[PDB]
Amino acid sequence: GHQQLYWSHPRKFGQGSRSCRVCSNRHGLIRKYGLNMCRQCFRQYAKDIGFIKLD
Amino acid sequence: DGFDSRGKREFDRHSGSDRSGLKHEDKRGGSGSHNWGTVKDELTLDEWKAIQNKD
Amino acid sequence: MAVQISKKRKFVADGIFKAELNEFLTRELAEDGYSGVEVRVTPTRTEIIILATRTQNVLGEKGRRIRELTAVVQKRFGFPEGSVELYAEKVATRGLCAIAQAESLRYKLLGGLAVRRACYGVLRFIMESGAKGCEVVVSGKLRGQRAKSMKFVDGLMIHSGDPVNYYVDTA
Amino acid sequence: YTTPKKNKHKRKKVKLAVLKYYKVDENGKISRLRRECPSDECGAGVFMASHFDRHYCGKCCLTYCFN
Amino acid sequence: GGHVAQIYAIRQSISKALVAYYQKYVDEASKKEIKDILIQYDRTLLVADPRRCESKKFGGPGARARYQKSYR
Amino acid sequence: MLMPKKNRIAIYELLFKEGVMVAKKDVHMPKHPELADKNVPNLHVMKAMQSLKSRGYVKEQFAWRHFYWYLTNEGIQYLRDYLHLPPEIVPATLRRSR
Amino acid sequence: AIHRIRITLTSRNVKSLEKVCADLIRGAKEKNLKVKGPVRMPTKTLRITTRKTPCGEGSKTWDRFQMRIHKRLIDLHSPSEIVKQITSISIEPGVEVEVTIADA
RNA sequence: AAGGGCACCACCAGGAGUGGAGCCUGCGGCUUAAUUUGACCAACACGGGAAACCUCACCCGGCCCGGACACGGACAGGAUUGACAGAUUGAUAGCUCUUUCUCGAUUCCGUGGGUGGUGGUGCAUGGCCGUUCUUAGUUGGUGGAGCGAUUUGUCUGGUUAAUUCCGAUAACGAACGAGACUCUGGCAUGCUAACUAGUUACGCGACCCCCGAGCGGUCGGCGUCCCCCAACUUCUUAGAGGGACAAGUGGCGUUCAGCCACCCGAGAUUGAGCAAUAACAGGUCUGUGAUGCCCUUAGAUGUCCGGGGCUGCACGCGCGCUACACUGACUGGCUCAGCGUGUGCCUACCCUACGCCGGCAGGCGCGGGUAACCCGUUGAACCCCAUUCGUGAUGGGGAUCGGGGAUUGCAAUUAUUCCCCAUGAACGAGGAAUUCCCAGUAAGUGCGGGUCAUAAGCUUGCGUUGAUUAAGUCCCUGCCCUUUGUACACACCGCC
Ligand SMILES: [Mg+2]
Ligand SMILES: [Mg+2]
Repeated sequence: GHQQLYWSHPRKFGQGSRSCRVCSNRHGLIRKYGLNMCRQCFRQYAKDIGFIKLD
Repeated sequence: DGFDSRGKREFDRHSGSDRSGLKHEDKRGGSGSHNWGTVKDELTLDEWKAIQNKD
Repeated sequence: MAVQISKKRKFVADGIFKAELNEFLTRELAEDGYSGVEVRVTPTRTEIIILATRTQNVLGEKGRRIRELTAVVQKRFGFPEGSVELYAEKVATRGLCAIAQAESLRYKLLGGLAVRRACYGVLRFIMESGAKGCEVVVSGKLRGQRAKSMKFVDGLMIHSGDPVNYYVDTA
Repeated sequence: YTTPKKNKHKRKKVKLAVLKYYKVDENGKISRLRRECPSDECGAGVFMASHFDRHYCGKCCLTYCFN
Repeated sequence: GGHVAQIYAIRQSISKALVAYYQKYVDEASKKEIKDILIQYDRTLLVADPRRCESKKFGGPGARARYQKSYR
Repeated sequence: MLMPKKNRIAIYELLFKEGVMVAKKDVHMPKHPELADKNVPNLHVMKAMQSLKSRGYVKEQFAWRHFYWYLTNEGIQYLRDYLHLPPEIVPATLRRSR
Repeated sequence: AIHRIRITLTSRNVKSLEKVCADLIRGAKEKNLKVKGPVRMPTKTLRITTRKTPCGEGSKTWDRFQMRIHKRLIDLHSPSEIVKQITSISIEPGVEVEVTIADA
């Protein structure tokens, strides 16, 4: 809570610096093509984004 | 005693809840609101600041 | 250019924007007969078209809600003033919009209509508006612990192949 | 649970009365017994605190100590 | 391709190129009297092998091979 | 909870310049994306507008990771008697060139 | 001025891209401006392979998601100035354009 | 219980294997402060779960409220807010203490009421997914039988991948599923085109030649949209098309549905995606600002920070990698790919050409590329050609362990990774058992992507080399249908 150590731990990388852009989850994140999207969330919005199962 | 050492049931068809069973049972046959039906159911600020700081 | 972005990331970014815009509009205009959104993007400006059954409600008083929504999406997405637009359009044959029908079931079931009464009412409406077939499924728990699923189907229904993609509307 | 330590008591401020650390003598002669912060951001309003071996500004006018 | 595929491509392209050149510029009656030897020796000398490859599936290491399954 | 007065008036005057205001749900962002030159972070924007919402002056909607606070007619007059505005000055969404 | 322009067309669906390419070429031919036939870059295939299940249970069934990007280059060479000659883009949703100088 | 049918998640005939060894990893157990946790064909390289921090949910400690709002108190004569120096603490947490300043209605205390939770319940739920099942099954209308629920249609038989069709036929005509469909691969010297793909021809070149080749040979050398200063699309790419239908011939069959062979043909069965009625108290509340209820909520199960743990080992099991060698290992030379990635809102992190330094891991400056423009003609590996080794736990195998050098990161110890020099362990083809598999397949072999600040023994795809056996059956293992029995219908996990 004190400004010295409320956020002091560096998070410029690693699995904790990256969260899903939809639900802020930190597991199964897809960063390919800059998606930055949680995995189950991507399946939900797959057609909305434009991805289509062809084969 | 209904579980094994891990904690998985040895009888999934033997409902461990007294209120409900494996097969859903209609309350009052499906009558009343908030319930499945029956056959009977089937049938400007910036300019204001400008004048304020003008003088 | 280096300031520009690769085409693959550009099209991904557009799909993300469309999905978030549609999700936001769904959570916003759910009670206002939301149907869908269509966006036409040009490098000069972008147009947003909200398809909805009740434009009289999506539009605000003297257009208040449209100006309000186009402002809030401009602040969110960082668009310039003249590069963002917001139009509301009615949906013809609303009985053929699975999103709109699923919204009316939500309204009826929230009020407290019987599941059979509401589902058969919408079933007759969709067939009346003209469709080869339709199918509504309601699942969950009502007044009891054990959950049940009811299915109400009539007419023709396809499931397989490419034609399920552009013949059946699902919501 | 079952904390081996006991509950920690948070600080309670002394709730002292009005400042009254500068007076006037002989029908009015202003006299301050507290140092002044001269920094541009510190301003003239703040009064440097007095300690037994140092002086510390109310804001961060650093700390002037004598060795 | 690889070494063998480039070998077969070379020998097959030589046969096809000579046959086509012979067809375009001299009599095809005498094209037949060398084409018949070509087809009676190896049909692959003038017809490409249609088989290319098969896509891998997500159940095993290869297209048709599956991973080991264990019951106990 | 605690804000400097300059932060509170700056947040309110943006909420009255236009009836809407967005904020990414990130309490640790050093500054709000808008009005960052007022040196007030996204955290103070968050709690100030949840307190407006609890009092009913603002209606709140939440998309993926952003808030979409709106200004209500009830909250319009409350902002007038807080920021001392006469009954003529209106936000942009309420009136534009009319 | 003698100016040449390079109009590049990018889309996700081919029917719209072929339509906007067709009536742009027809517009150029109607304007007697010499034009190259639209050259097609190979389609960029954005392939993603996630898992169908949202948990760890299942038969390890993977879902394959495909996106296709189609890109076309159309070359215009007018002896006079060209921007004032052609001013209509005749675009449809889903496809974007970009204008570049042939020398740039 | 009987009868038919089908299937390399069944067998036959075989291939490669696993189970035997070392090691990586995941379970169980043991230990521990914690070794977080779900899952027991259809869990066990699974939660995209390759965790140093974060992740993190577990343990040991310590900050903060980020407890809205309403009411009542206190308060501009001060509600309250931060803090230098010392002690104090892991901490430069004013956390606490001495210490006085400063902050100025923003708070503080009490009473209600929020709020949050990777906390519980998947046996309260949604959604998604897995399986039965990707087998071939499923349901109306009219008509016939029935008092009726119901039945026939949906069947003895032939055929098919398929209730797929043909046929008998109280059924006739349909619908879903199957098929069809979309994508993909193979072919079009046919069309459209291309300095971000080129190919031929030609002009300068550079070398080999001169026995003379001379319109000689090689060039991934320079050029011909450097716009007047060549053409064309064969190769590359991608669009509209075409092309294949059991279509032609012979044979088998009720000579019908179809089956076998053969000619011409690129192809005479290319792989996928989608996928019915329903069931599984199947898995997920640890994907979500999906969610009911319960629990906690200021000494917090919230949130942040530090450290440890998730790796720990008498042992058992599962997916794997490397091997046991000469069909080989080492050394050198030669030489061929295609998927596909690449500079970021937050986000601080890109792919790499060239030169110089080092033996290497690497470092230092120049650039190119937001990309058919640069990496890149992706000079890949196996393989091929030569040399050494010579049946020896051997120059096989590289575990374990010592010393040293770098890179990534705030931090490398419980070794992150990589490199160098040393030790050289089991392992000499592996019991009972067991898995996968029919053509560019298995298998050998490397390469991208996902994970990623650092990272692959995993996975997802790609390409290279490239087979043995079989065109069958119900013996084993299952599953489906028909008949049959039933005191079951919450449906055998039944009833009793
Ligand atoms: Mg099909
Ligand atoms: Mg050694």
